[PDB]
Amino acid sequence: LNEPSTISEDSKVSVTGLPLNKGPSEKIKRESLWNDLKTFLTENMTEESNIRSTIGWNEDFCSACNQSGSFLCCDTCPKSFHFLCLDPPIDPNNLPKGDWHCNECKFKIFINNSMATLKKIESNFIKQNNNVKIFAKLLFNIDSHNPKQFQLPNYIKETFPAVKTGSRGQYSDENDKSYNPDTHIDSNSGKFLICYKCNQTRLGSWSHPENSRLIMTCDYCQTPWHLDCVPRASFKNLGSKWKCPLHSPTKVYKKYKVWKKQRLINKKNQLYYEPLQKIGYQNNGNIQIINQDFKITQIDENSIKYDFFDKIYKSKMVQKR
Amino acid sequence: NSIKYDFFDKIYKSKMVQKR
Amino acid sequence: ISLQIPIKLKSVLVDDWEYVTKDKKICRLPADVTVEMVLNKYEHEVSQELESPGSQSQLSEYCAGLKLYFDKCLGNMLLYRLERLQYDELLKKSSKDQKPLVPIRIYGAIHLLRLISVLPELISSTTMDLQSCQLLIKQTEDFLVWLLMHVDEYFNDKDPNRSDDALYVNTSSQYEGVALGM
Amino acid sequence: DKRRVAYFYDADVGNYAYGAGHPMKPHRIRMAHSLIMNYGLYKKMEIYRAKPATKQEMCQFHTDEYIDFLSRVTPDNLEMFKRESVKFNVGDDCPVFDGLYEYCSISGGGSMEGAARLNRGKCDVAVNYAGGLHHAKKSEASGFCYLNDIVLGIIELLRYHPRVLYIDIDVHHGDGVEEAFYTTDRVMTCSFHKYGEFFPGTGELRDIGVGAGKNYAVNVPLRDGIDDATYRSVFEPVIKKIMEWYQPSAVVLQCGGDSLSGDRLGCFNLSMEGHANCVNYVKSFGIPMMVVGGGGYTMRNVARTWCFETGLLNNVVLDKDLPYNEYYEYYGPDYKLSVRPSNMFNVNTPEYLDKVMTNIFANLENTK
Amino acid sequence: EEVTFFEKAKRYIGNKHLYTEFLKILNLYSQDILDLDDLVEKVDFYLGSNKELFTWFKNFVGYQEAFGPSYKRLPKSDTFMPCSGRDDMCWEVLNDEWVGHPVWASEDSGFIAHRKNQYEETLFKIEEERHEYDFYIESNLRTIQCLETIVNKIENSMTIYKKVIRKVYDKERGFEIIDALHETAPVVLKRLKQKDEEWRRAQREWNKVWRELEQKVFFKSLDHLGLTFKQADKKLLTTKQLISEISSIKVDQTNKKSQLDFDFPDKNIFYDILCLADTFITHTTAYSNPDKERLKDLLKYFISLFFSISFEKIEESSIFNLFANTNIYIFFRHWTTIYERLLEIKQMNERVTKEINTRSTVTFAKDLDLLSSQLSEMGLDFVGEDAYKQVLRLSRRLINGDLEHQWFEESLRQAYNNKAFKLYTIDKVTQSLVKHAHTLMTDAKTAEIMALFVKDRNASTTSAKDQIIYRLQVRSHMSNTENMFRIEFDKRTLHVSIQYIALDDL
DNA sequence: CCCCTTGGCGGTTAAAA
DNA sequence: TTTAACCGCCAAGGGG
Ligand SMILES: [Zn+2]
Ligand SMILES: [Zn+2]
Ligand SMILES: [Zn+2]
Ligand SMILES: [Zn+2]
Ligand SMILES: [Zn+2]
Repeated sequence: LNEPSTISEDSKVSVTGLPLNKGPSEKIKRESLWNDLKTFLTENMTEESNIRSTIGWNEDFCSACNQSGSFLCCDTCPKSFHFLCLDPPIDPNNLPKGDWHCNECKFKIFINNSMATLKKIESNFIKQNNNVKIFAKLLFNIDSHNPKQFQLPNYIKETFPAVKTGSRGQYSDENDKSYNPDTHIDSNSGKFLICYKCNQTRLGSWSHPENSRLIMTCDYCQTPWHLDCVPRASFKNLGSKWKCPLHSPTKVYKKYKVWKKQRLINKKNQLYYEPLQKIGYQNNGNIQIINQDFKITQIDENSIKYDFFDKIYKSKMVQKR
Repeated sequence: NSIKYDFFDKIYKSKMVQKR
Repeated sequence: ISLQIPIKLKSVLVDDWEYVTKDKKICRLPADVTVEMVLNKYEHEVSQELESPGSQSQLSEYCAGLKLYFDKCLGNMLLYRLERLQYDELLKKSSKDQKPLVPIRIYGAIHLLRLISVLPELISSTTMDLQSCQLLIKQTEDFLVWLLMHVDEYFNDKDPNRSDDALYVNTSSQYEGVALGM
Repeated sequence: DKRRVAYFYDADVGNYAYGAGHPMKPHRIRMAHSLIMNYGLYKKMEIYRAKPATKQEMCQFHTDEYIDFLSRVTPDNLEMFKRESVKFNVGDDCPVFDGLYEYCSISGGGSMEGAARLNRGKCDVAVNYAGGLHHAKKSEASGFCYLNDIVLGIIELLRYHPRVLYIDIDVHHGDGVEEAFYTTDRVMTCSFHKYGEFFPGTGELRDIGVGAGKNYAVNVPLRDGIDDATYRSVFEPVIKKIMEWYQPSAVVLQCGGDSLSGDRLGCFNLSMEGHANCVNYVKSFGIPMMVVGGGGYTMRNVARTWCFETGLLNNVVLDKDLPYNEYYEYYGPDYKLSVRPSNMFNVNTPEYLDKVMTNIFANLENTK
Repeated sequence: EEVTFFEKAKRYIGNKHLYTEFLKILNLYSQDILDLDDLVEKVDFYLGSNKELFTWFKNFVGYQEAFGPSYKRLPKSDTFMPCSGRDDMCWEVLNDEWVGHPVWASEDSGFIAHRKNQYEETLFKIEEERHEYDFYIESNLRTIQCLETIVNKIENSMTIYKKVIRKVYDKERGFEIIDALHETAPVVLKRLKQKDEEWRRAQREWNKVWRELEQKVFFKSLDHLGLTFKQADKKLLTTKQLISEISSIKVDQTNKKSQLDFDFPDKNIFYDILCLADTFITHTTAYSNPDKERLKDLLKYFISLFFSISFEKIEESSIFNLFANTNIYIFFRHWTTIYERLLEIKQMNERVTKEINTRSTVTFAKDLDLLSSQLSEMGLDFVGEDAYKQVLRLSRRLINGDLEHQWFEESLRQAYNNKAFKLYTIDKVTQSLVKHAHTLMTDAKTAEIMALFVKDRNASTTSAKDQIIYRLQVRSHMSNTENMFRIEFDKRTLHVSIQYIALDDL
């Protein structure tokens, strides 16, 4: 056997920058200098153990979702589509292996004789006028459009001034979000952050930093909290916005049965209303302390106190009689 | 705050009567 | 053209958007009240109360056209990106039996409700007249009022964690990965 | 105690490298082996080589599709695999290298064989540092892990024992092993981890378990830079109450080097003796144990710590001088057997730990 | 009583926006919506800070499955996944319904890692290069062993050899040569031996380089606070921070006389600080020739008067109060800081010295080949020479400027094991102490206040008017805006108490 | 040998976007 | 709109 001499392209590169066969790299020399037997007894003292009980077994975005990823591009029309963002959804494993044209290109080749197109639609219409014809135009035309991801029509969203579209199109609402002694200082009043739970700031000292405590300052009502006062391990920086235990649930499971609080609507469309009984008036949790379905009651605060008391009385009358 | 006082006095007398 | 969707249905649509896109949930299919069933119930309940003949045949024509349009446009403009993989699963499951796909018997009451939100944006790019579009808008408005009538049974609040029959089901890491990554 | 200690080591678990700058190298295991062989510990332990696992045993917990994918996936045929890569999370974070299936099979076989030896009664201490991939969950690679050999270990131990206790002291929460037994009341998991915006993301305090396994899962969240005098003080009472009240038959302990001081990814400030105190206290109960080795990405520290642990298991305290292993140059300026803590500030106040103990003990008061 | 709970809650919460939420929660309960347990929890988080009103609420109302926040639940459809080996018990104990998938528990945002200094990065790079060399060499060694066992047989564990042969024959001819071997063994064996020899030579040279690099960086890597220190001390050892601390303690105590407290157990530390201060004063070219002696006498008089230690031994080397302005308070705080740091250093000194003098060395190869001979050639390795006194001597050296900060810090780190990082600013803190003494001297009002303090202190037998007339005179010397500090000390037990009477004298 | 000379670093702020 | 010039403040060392 006479194989080719050697591998002349032997040493290419390594992690050290050098080809692993050259060594010190003198520049690094000057940068990084100043000026009971062995293991070989493992081959014999290893016994193969097999006693297991189971031993015997063009564009960079998709033309439908406007996002990057796997692309099945076209040639007749410079567009790009995801394999899933396509009607019908086609599997990347079994590629068509051929000329793939979008629906618009298919129509423009097969149908679009610039004048005769009317005839075509006409024909469809006259085979659908006797049958359902209100939808005839849409039924004919939606065979000429490309598939799209479904987004709300830009006016359902605006009915609520507490929602917004994220980067790619996601949902986003009002909850999306060594020794530091300055965190206990407001910087606008010169006062400390008196925590609700403990009524102290616990600044500690620079000489004794092991007596200070981390503080939170909730992101909704701006009240300060210790990380230890409400059991919690760390700050909230990346995820949602922290909310202290001094807020209403806005979601209740009573044994099941669910209750939810309504959403925020633009003040022009908000129908505020006030009752007249002032003692017993069954409202939802949509109240305000001082299309006609989202009426928020103005609850007349002194009523709430009353709304409490007899209920407890009733809760007593259940178990006392 | 007097209506609450009178109503609760009456209701407590009624409850005592019902629990004599 | 102006369309007056009631506030409860707008809230339901916003909730659907939030559930699908934020919480990664998808619909539980086949729904126990599908598009075909709700449309048939609407037609049967309204026709027995209206006596005029023309307004009774036009209602049936509108319902049939709505069914056909839903079928023809669901796989085009009614699904988010996350829900297209479940659509593919359904399509291939049907494709094993040489059967066709009938979304009106699978989807229900929440993809039809989201179907009538782009009608202003669908009619606009057409060549229809004016007094015909007005009739379509009026019919959609009566249908929306009827849907708002029976809203305490088509959209009930049940959690996927606590109920298996709830309107939405949680997804897995693999399904979400293939959907939003492939 | 004077336990009969087995020890599993395959001479090929060190020849399987991840990517270039990838922080996970199993070379450390082989390094640890030298620290165990030059210290003369081979005269006190029965070294074995577990037979590599097969697909029919991995599929006990994992799925057929995932295992079939692992056994065929290769850097060479990677561009023909485009669906299973994104589906199974076998992309960049958990890279595909040349010896993936062999490494996973060795890791699984070691744990299963140690569990079997515990079952029959040959040894009452099993040590397999190759296994301990406590992250993979039945369908997906997650955090450098591909096969949850630990869960195979508890399955094999369950085939004999009524109850098993799985203690995890890796800095990352044991999501994979807590998920597989979230519902059952046989296996009780107890994980000490760092909770914040850290990699596992799970392990909240109120994760007591769902369904039939309610109150049978304990999570201890800890902050940055905990040290020996604090980690011991939080470790001992909880394990004391668990073993007094839950009363396991066997016990698995995950000894990860990620909690060591100066680790590439961790944020704790445990010394070698602080880590070894946990193993001392676990062995102080007498029940059979299967110690494994999970994370740890500074080899000069994890090798020393694992050697000290295996020495302590054999009831000996090793010399603080190195016996001139093959990999001498790795072991720092003084060439001792010790991990030195840093002066980083401990953010774990006693009040937070006291509240954590109150919650955990209140949860456990109903587990006779 | 029960008809006044709402007023009590209104005065307790003390806020209107939070009282709105409290009323909303009460209404939520009142409409049958909220249960009794969550109401109790919310009133525990609102009024639970009190042990009296909350208990009244509890007994008046007659109070007397739970999922976690990190696990979803899949439908039964995603239960049927084929496991070709799952036994009945495996189906019994395992779980396929609830899944966590951290990305869901991370709110799809991401994870925050830990911060690592550049020295740790250098160590990581060195470790990576070491690993690459060792991994390639060991793979080649194992394949060489297998090839030797093959060739000695033919003279008359599935991917290692293929991978290593591919690496050696990287010209893409390896695929053919592997199968040619399967059907040429000696030549590839000898080529592997040659490659191993060159790799080991390169590894020896790189071991030299890595040892040299690591010996100067390892100890720096373990210094987390020490590297940021001497920069944070600059902006954290001012007067405003000390006033902020004392005012915060006062504020915390005002919701329930001795706000601060210090204890001075040791004595010779005063002499150590005096020696450092006199050394700095002698060296510094920033004052006048008599000013140096004036500062020395001021420090000696203040020490020997406040603590009454000795008026003469300082040159051989009934509770008293003290009212002060900001200058005297900051001077005293600087003194307390220096004393605290030196006391912390001296407390562990016996164990530190015992550890240093017993530092044995390894003799297998350490003393044979490679040693760290950088801190020993300059005598900065604490060989004998009790550590506290050596630290004081090196502090005097660095104050005198004949020792760059690098080697002082390195010696301190290697001697005290990063437990003495707070001595990196001994020179600057002594300079600040001297400057504060000078400013205390060159201020007329401050001089008068110290004159009054001297009179009161040396009196040692005062009248019932002691506090009041003294305070009135000092306040007359003071303005109507600056704060007031009552610093007291009792000779019985060496305990100094600080009270923050900012404007309470009026 | 001793001084530029380098090397970094922090609060202000004005200048390019 | 913010972020890098820009002047003060410090300390190591290359070389003329
Ligand atoms: Zn797409
Ligand atoms: Zn096209
Ligand atoms: Zn607090
Ligand atoms: Zn709040
Ligand atoms: Zn880990």
